[PDB]
Amino acid sequence: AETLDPLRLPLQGERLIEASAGTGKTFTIAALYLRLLLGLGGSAAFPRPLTVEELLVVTFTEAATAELRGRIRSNIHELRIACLRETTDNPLYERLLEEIDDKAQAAQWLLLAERQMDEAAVFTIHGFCQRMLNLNAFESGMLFEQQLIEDESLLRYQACADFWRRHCYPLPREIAQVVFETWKGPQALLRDINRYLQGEAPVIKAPPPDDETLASRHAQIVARIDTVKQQWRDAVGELDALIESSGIDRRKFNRSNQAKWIDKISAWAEEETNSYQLPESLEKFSQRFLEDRTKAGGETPRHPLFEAIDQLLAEPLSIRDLVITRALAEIRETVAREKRRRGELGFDDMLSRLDSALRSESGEVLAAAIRTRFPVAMIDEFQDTDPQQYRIFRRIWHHQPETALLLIGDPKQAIYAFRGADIFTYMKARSEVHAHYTLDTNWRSAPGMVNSVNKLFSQTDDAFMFREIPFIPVKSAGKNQALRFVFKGETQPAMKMWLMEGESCGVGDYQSTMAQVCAAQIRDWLQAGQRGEALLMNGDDARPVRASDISVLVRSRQEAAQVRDALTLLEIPSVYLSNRDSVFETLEAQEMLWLLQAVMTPERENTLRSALATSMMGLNALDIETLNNDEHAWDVVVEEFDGYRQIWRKRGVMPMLRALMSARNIAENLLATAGGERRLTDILHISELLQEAGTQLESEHALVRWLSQHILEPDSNASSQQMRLESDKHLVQIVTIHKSKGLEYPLVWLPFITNFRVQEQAFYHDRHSFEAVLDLNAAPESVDLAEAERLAEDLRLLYVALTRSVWHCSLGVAPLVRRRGDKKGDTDVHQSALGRLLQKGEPQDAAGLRTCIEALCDDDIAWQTAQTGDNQPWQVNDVSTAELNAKTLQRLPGDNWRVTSYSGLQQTPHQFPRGASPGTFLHSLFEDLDFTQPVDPNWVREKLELGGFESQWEPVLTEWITAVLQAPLNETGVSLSQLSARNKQVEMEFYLPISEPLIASQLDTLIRQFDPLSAGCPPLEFMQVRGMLKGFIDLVFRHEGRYYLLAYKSNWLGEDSSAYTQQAMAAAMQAHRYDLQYQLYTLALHRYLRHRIADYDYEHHFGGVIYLFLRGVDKEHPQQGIYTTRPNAGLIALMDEMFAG
DNA sequence: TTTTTTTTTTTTTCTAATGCGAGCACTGCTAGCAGTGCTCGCATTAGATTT
Ligand SMILES: Nc1ncnc2c1ncn2[C@@H]1O[C@H](COP(=O)(O)OP(=O)(O)NP(=O)(O)O)[C@@H](O)[C@H]1O
Ligand SMILES: [Mg+2]
Repeated sequence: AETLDPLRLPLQGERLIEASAGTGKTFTIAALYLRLLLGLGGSAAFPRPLTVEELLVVTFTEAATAELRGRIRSNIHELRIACLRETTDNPLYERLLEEIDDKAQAAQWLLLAERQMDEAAVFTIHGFCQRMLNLNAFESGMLFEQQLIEDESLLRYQACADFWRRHCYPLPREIAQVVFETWKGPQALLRDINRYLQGEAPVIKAPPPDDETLASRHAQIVARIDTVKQQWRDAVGELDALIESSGIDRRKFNRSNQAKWIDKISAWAEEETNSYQLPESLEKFSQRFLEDRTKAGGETPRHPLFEAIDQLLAEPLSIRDLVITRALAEIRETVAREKRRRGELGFDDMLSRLDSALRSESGEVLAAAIRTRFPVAMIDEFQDTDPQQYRIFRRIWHHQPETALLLIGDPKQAIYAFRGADIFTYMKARSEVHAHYTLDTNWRSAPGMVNSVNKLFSQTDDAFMFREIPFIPVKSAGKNQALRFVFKGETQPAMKMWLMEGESCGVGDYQSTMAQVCAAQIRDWLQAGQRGEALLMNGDDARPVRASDISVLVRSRQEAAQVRDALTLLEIPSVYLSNRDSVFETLEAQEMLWLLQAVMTPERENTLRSALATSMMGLNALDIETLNNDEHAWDVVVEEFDGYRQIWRKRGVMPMLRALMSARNIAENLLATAGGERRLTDILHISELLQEAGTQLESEHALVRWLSQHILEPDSNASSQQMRLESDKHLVQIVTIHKSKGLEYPLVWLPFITNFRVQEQAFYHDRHSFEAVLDLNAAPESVDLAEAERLAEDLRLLYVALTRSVWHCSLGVAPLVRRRGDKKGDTDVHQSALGRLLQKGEPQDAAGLRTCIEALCDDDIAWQTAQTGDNQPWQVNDVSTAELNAKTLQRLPGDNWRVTSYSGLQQTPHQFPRGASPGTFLHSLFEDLDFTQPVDPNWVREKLELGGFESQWEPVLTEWITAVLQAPLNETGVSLSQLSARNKQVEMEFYLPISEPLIASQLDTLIRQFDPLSAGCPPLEFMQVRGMLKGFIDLVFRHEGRYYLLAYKSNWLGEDSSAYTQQAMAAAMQAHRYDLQYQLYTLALHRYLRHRIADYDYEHHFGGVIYLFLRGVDKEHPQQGIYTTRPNAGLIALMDEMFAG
């Protein structure tokens, strides 16, 4: 191992950089990034300078990714500024500038990089896999559009239930008994193998044969038990004489007990072998049991039956391993198949699919696709690495030239074993890499904390109990030498262990006492910092200890809740950063549901009363009592809820809840009440979720259905449903040890560091092959091999949790006993991670623990006994509130301007079906119809196929169309067939501006003056409108240099042709107010012609208006169906002037 | 193709480990009996993580 200098580090091949915590592993990423962008280092430099898009960086968490991206951006900016100024105030940038040959070109490259920083290739492992799969779906063999699912619990449980149905159902009742004894159902079966299903499959030690079915194992075990029973049956009488004759202590083996045991074993042997249960007395008659208890130098009773019983009881009889193996294969297969069917994908599935692709035949090509894309890749937090990830990284970047690979990690921090990560693969990689580099100095914390840690981990030799993980002392940097933490004028020791009092302490008592002590100490720190006494000082500078800089690191959820409850008992604000609880699980969700349910149907008194009596409203009991008696108050409430329903129907969801909160003053009363701030935040969050979900759901009742559904089954994994932060003020941050990786905290607490657990399951790694091995049998060898790794993981977790703090870290210590009996004897602290380092891995009593603590204590490490904290709430000095006033609006905004059409302002062929779609189809027919050619039957048949009407109309409709085309027109006698494509314009769209507001009264008067149809009808009624007017003219055509306007109408006036006469057509025009319609159309056409036609005249060039009633068109009567009307020129001129100004 | 009624609640783990109490065989002390060492059985209590 060599000391590391970022400028001199060569970037070629594989390089491993390992160092202790807070030594600047992450900080070196930025320096290496800058070196890569500029291509600095000469011999140690990359052969060619690279771009932002060609550097890969892989981090463990998303937050770390964002942090690193931002910091790289900042560093690029600062280095560019330095290159432009040729001077800088930082030593790293100064050395870089000394190394740079040309500074102008360097600044140019840095500028390009800064501009491309949006495309920085900084991902996590799962994001990198997903992105490489999507960018190379062709080589990998995936689909081009893949979906992402975060939670596979439902698919997994469904596959397990399918396995159960297929296998456990057909079984006979006798094998079914044995299966039912082990697992009650698929729910319990999934619980055992849930961990093994996730990630790579575990090698099973001593797997059953492939052809062995359940019935074969059952028959084998039944045969063994039958043999033992028969051997007992044959020797049921000789054993008494054998035991009596031979010499064995009868104090250990009483004659009455012997007779009882013989009777029980005989009764069991005569019993039919229905189940695998064996009596306990067989343990007494084992050869080893007899050999253990016998006279010194005396005859020992020995019989072949005893040897048979000893061989039988040596290993448990069960079908567990076979069923577990079959399920572990079949459920995984089924899940993969279903996910392939739906075209979905998951994180573990992403990694496994990329690995499979690289391992397949085409993967070689895929390898180049990833290798050419990312020449250099830097993996951070490499200690947490799965075998899949290392296989991928090796396959891609092992031996190819012109491609570097930088592995940065600390094995002492490998704490994600539970998540599939492995330390043994890290050590494999460490063996496979030749070069090693190290960081010497700690830049994170005060020199006190560094010395404390160095002293605590130097107690024993090979503290981390792995030969490949040697511990060495680290040295603090010169910048932090001044750091101190002063409490009440006295400098506190860097690390303080709070020892609990007593000999034997239970787990629950330990948790309660330490939670209380931590709460009391945090309260004292806050009280002393509020008066400016307690200060975190860097030399002369200082600052008080806010409730934010204090962090409490916990291992489990229940632990964090135990901390938070006691911490809130002292009225101290705190928040738990690892909280995955869902909002809908709170009571506010239920209250909001009751409120919506009452608003929906205020008629029902029960639902309304239930919604009123919620804590959210804040009514008392006397309020509800008086309100259940007075009818007027109840009626007023019903009325306001009915109005809320109207608001809810019209404006949506959030407006209704907002009006309710305003009228009932819910927000003010909640903020006034103690604790109501969290309540109001949850209410607002639920309101936002309800609005988001009500946008998509069109029905109002569907939203209540959706809310009840979500309340019934809250999804904790959902990100949107995560509970928001209570307040933006200072909060004590409770964070788990795993989530605290790579972070930093001024003051740190570890209330329950001593607490541990013993691993019962047998899952370990072979010391030779370094492969994950699951032993479905409970052989104690496997259990010991697993417990050793558990202890190593606990030691690494302890190291991680200790290296977080900067100024001060406290931690609880107690003589924790995990065994009920022999509490007076040795404690179980030695098994705990911290205890093993305090007692040098030697079991001791409480006095021994206290003496070891006292011996360990020095200037940096001080111990104090833990006592019950004083129950006094933290007092916070309130602050006066200044005068507050909201602004008001002097000028109201105007909605006068708008764009409207005629519809907004207004607001056998005879037996043919009618409607909106039939009318649109009839119009679309003429839209693309050629008038100069006869109708084609195939075209009409195709249009009837499109519309879906009966083909029976096809012979008739064609004829009807010709009746339209050949029908004559106004006295000029124009036939629609006579119109060439040059003299026609179909569906012309027009825009007509209306500058002054259009008043219905000021127009209706003129229209009545110049048109009798308006005089017959009542006055026009519509609101003032200023803006534009849109419209679509059906047809415009010119004949004999005279223009016309044609409008199609398919309204079914009547059943007979008499309803299509002149008077009836005029009546229909007056009824549907087509008068104003054609008047506006004429104004539009007049303006368009005046614009386009040079030397235009209304009387000369205009020809009138023609309404064509399709169904009215009949060959028998020329007048029926067509209507012709010419607006007065004076009306047109006055209307134009009105609309113009 | 016509129509009437009615309002309330119920459940909750399991395994394991020990402490004591009762019974008994052995055995040493002054043939029986008290101590002792032991052992089985019933009741009581503790604990069950982490992206
Ligand atoms: N060369 C340096 N000069 C100045 N400060 C540094 C230097 N290297 C690291 N630091 C500071 O040291 C602190 C922690 O460094 P960091 O890069 O997080 O190391 P680390 O290996 O990531 N710690 P961890 O993530 O827990 O393993 C930060 O405040 C950095 O600014
Ligand atoms: Mg880091």
